Amino acid sequence: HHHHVDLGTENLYFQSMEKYVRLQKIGKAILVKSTEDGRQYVIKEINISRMSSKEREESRREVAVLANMKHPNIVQYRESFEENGSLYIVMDYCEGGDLFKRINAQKGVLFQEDQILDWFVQICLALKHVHDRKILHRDIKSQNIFLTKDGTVQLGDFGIARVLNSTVELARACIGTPYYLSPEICENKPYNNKSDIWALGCVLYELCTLKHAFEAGSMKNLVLKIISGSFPPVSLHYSYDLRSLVSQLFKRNPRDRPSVNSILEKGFIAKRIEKFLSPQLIAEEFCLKTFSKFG
Amino acid sequence: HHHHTENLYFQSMEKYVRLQKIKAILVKSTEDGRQYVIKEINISRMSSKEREESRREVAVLANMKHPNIVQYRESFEENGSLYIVMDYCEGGDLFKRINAQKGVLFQEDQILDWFVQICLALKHVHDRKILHRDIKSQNIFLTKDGTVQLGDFGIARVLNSTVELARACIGTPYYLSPEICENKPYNNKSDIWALGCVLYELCTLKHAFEAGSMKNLVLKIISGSFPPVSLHYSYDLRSLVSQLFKRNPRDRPSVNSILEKGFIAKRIEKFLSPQLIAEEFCLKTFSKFG
Ligand SMILES: Cc1nc(N)sc1-c1ccnc(Nc2cccc([N+](=O)[O-])c2)n1
Ligand SMILES: Cc1nc(N)sc1-c1ccnc(Nc2cccc([N+](=O)[O-])c2)n1
Ligand SMILES: [Cl-]
Ligand SMILES: [Cl-]
Ligand SMILES: [Cl-]
Repeated sequence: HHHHVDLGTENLYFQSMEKYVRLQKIGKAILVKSTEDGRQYVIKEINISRMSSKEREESRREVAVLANMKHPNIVQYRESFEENGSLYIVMDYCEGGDLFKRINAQKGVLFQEDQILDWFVQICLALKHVHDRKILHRDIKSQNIFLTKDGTVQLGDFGIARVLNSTVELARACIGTPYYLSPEICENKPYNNKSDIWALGCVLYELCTLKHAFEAGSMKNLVLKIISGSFPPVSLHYSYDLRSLVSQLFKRNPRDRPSVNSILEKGFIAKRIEKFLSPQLIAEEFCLKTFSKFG
Repeated sequence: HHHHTENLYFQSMEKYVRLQKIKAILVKSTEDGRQYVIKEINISRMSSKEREESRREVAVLANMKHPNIVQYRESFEENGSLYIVMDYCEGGDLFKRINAQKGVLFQEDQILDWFVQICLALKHVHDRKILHRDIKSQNIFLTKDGTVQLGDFGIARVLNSTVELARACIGTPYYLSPEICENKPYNNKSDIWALGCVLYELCTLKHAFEAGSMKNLVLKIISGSFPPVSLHYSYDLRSLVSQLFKRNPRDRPSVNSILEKGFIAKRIEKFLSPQLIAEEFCLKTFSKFG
């Protein structure tokens, strides 16, 4: 080809023949049906063709991490494929929709504490699985937490990250949803596991109040409110344990926020874990495996 | 009955009124107002296998009788649950008794008189090849007259090591043996480790193995390193504590070997009649044959 996008530069990857029919956008995300057996899945599309060499090697690294992750409270990965300059990730469809919608469907009626806590413990178990492996999740949001047909909570897998840039996170938040921005990101400090904990706190607060903790009339004032750490208090009819946990997740200094392992060690949360994980999984993930930044 | 089983069991008409949770429940008989404890086990959501094993466990509980084991009164089944009725020990649990010292150490004679009673109870269970998954200070009680009783609920005919580890990561982890930490088989000597934890609590008013996380607790237990007992306790007692915390199960003494140590043996007569001594130590044989 006498050239001066060369042909044969499109990447092709596939692991199976299964074909999917597009039904609908749902957010990025597409609802599909398999032509094999009519089962529904969600596909996330990422453009690849306009990435550098480096960015493609990092996306490949991210997908391999997604592809190996398995936990009952994380959306289950099915396969991926590449064609036409995009990467596509296929995952299971959660028939109960996202928590964002579930919160709005209350139309102002507050959830019972036992429901808030049963959902919350599941989100914590998922996040433990991610954080134990030293993976950051950039997308702990009520729009990225889903319910299965039997009511099980699943954290969206898409959004995991091996490392995150603070300027880029801040920019993404101006453009998309800003409600989960941590103080440290607002001050251009490193994104860390406690920044995930802040976002977890935002989700918990949404579940307690049906509202975002940090809202304001402008992006710039939203940033100042987040740094000040001042939010409308949760209803006093919720237990002291729950109200106090909300306050701890919103500590201004990351190192004062509890780790997800520490949250799960609080008695009123710990006593629920047994409903959600098998003895084998409890033993393996709380006791027998070792996790470290050393390899 | 055109389509597209609940069992009922009782042994007496006696009715009980719920007073308070203490799934153990404090109840009063409507007959004479005497207090009892009832443990409720849900049965309707068990498999075939699990129900056959629960029934086997309750039959073992129901036939057990010893002055230092909480006395089984009766059981009944209704509404998809099994209920076990036992005596209420008015003095409460040893856990509370230990905390009530508010840092004041027990006299060695008091430690040993309690300890011998726990050992006699555990001998009775172990002689019959029964494991006890719940040798804990929260499951050892004092009667109104000060007699020590090991809680019966918690006996087991076999125990799964993964399940025991899981239960500990969720409930109390302070009694976990090194072998269970390494996911190796639960055995009689694992009960001996837990007996050692109770003895240590009685000697120091603290747990032998504490840590800032479940994961680090596991590492401390395997290392076998614990704060030494006060040197004002006898050499006999301090040396016994060390033997019960041997890392390898087979190096821990059997409960029969513990009862044979002179400073313990001389107390047995206060707690068992001659007939019971002869029967427990000399005459009734048990064997894994079958
Ligand atoms: C991973 C993911 N990203 C989205 N965007 S949606 C989505 C996803 C994944 C699994 N299941 C679902 N279920 C679902 C059902 C109904 C509605 C919505 N929703 O995002 O408004 C989501 N959605
Ligand atoms: C078998 C049993 N399981 C319980 N849980 S409590 C219990 C039991 C059995 C016999 N007697 C008692 N007495 C008692 C009295 C007072 C306080 C407590 N307590 O465990 O806080 C227990 N408790
Ligand atoms: Cl964490
Ligand atoms: Cl051994
Ligand atoms: Cl033994």
